[PDB]
Amino acid sequence: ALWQFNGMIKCKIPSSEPLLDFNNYGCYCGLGGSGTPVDDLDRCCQTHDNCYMQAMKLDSCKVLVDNPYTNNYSYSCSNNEITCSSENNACEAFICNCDRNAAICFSKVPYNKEHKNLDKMNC
Ligand SMILES: COc1ccc(C(=O)O)cc1
Ligand SMILES: [Ca+2]
Ligand SMILES: [Ca+2]
Ligand SMILES: [Ca+2]
Ligand SMILES: [Cl-]
Repeated sequence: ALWQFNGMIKCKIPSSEPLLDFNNYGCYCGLGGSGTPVDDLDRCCQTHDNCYMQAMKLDSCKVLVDNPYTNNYSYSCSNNEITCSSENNACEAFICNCDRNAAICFSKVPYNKEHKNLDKMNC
């Protein structure tokens, strides 16, 4: 769920408030997304968006009313390392992986404040 994704990013980037720093950034960070990614961070979000799209296609996810943003899963942060729990069932495990990959991606790319709250017209 969104709450866990926020926690994951904080696990890799201790100085950030994810929902404020990464939400509505570029053409893909935030609900929806299209066009050419504006930078590498935006590309991290594009990959995350695709991962969520793939999740919704899974048979295991289609039996659930929850979507990637509302489906709670289990994970832990320890020594700034993210671990998706083996107790996650198929659908939540996939989503956990999507989130973990994006959290790590965010931590390895530059942040360009200029792209915050970017106009969806540039997309
Ligand atoms: C808290 O950070 C994010 C970043 C990207 C997205 C998204 O692309 O939907 C959602 C939350
Ligand atoms: Ca998005
Ligand atoms: Ca769940
Ligand atoms: Ca366009
Ligand atoms: Cl990790």
